[PDB]
Amino acid sequence: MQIFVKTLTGKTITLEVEPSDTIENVKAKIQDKEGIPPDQQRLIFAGKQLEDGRTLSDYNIQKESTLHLVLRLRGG
Repeated sequence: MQIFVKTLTGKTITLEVEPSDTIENVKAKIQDKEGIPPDQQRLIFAGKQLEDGRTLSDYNIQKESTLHLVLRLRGG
């Protein structure tokens, strides 16, 4: 499937992944592309922090809205 990643700078970039994919994975993707370390960033979805070891599938059932990820920065 696919997911939309909303950066803090106001930029939007789509990500291709599998529902059985882990978070650490989706992270490794965004990292490699934006050079952002999982430490300086926090993943927020539906007001719930993504577990460093869960699958999107768990987050697929709880499809309250559409697939959109908000990137939070520790700085500022």
